[PDB]
Amino acid sequence: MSSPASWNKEDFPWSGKVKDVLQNVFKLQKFRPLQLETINVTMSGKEVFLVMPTGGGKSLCYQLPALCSDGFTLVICPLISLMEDQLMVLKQLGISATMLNASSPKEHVKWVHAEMVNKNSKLKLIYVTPEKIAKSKMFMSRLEKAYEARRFTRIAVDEVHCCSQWGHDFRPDYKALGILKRQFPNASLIGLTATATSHVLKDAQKILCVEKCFTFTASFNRPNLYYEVRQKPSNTEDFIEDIVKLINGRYKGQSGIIYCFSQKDSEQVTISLQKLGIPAGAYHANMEPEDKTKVHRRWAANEIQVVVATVAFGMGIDKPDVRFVIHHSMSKSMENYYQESGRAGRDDMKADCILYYGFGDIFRISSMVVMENVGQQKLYEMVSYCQNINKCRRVLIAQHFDEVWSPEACNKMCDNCCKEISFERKNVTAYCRDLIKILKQAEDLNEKLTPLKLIDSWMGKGASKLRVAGLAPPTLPREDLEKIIAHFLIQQYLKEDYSFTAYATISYLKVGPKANLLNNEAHVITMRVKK
Ligand SMILES: Nc1ncnc2c1ncn2[C@@H]1O[C@H](COP(=O)(O)OP(=O)(O)O)[C@@H](O)[C@H]1O
Ligand SMILES: [Mg+2]
Ligand SMILES: [Zn+2]
Repeated sequence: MSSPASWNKEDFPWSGKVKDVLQNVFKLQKFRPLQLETINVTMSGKEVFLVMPTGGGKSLCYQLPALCSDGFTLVICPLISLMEDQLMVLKQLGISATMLNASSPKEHVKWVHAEMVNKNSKLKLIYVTPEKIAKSKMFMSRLEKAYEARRFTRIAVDEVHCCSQWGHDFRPDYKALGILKRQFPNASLIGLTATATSHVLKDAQKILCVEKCFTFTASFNRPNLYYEVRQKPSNTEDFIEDIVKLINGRYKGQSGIIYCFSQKDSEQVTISLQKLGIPAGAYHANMEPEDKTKVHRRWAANEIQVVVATVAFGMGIDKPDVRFVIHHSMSKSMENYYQESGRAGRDDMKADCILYYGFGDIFRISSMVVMENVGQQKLYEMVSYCQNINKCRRVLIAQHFDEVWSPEACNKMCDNCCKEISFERKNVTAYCRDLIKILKQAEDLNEKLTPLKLIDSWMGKGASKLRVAGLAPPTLPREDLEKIIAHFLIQQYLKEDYSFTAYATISYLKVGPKANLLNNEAHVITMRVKK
């Protein structure tokens, strides 16, 4: 990645206008890190790639230059919901911008087509789907003339990782985008993404034919964020009571976000918060634009304290003063978790990131990500993070962001650095052999054991048929039995198997690949616990 220090200056020719447009049109007082550098590179007509976390402020880096340049900037965007999110903001600021998608009405397409070639048009930003480049003969016809008229002057590729089929949410239509820079070279190109992997970034640059490219990356470390993991109560009505007690005891009246696994969870959580006296409001990526705005302003007016989020792709939410982010369930991955929790403490004042870990969420999420070849591997990394008690949470998160994360000290800004505990290891070897005897007897009976069934059989309950004759129940509190089973799962003395029913995927436990090690009595399985 390039060094941006040589660009962090306000003595370029356009600096006076950029400063003007920032304060008087966008109503912002200061640039966030790498905003001015990226803007300066684009304004000199050079290619730049900006790696910046979600909610960092990447949009400004192509919106502002559009307003300080002639003609319009073409913004390639993967979803209509993202385009609408942008046009909502641009409308309130007084900026003329529009969008084009496959469904857009005849009257609107003819208007945009005319404005593109109209030398006197106010249109500064045209958002399109990659289908408008790949599969629309006429739009490319209007771009070629707009380039002829010196009006098509910049290209912005939002979520530029999508150009690589290695990067998440890849669109095949993004591979066609290389024609823009190749054939319309005087249009400068800026690529925005939150994903740091150098392989997806260098592949994207080849695809876009922009290999002569400045790459700027932000510090992904957010030192003002406090990371914490809490145990999730089995009873969901019990659970939201604890959430309300936590919000009232720590963040009374402060705005916050709650992330939920599902949309049904999202709205159920919303109404249970409203009944218990927390003004809440649900937000979803595919909501209609006029709904999204009301959630935002009601949030801004503090008519709703908490916004209940839905975590999957296309999130709107960002507010600068979010004091807490609660994850109702763990994320699908560490990379997802960092980004989602990262919406806290924009204002650079202290904010908390609360992750609620539940034994049952291991199998609920695992079953949902069956069709992602690495889904289970990424989820187990999240579980291991939840299970960790002896390491700084910031160290664990940083290991997923090698290139983009500073060694900078945590300074007691995570629960593991603040809690004054010591640890000891305990033997769990005989527990594992008990579980394997139960799982092989179930295998002899042609029976598949869910986690619930296995614990029951282990404790001496459930179907007598699945109980092993001589097994003495472990007589530990059920939460410790759950911690034991999850440890064996992550360590692969047990593994997950799946059943597909008419409406759901159901996870089952089976003997794991490392259980052979217990045939040698020398092998000892241990767990780290709190002393
Ligand atoms: N220099 C700045 N000062 C204050 N707020 C900013 C600045 N730049 C961006 N923002 C705000 O940050 C929020 C998220 O910006 P956005 O461009 O959506 O981030 P990204 O696209 O990187 O996810 C927006 O509400 C925007 O107004
Ligand atoms: Mg964005
Ligand atoms: Zn720490």
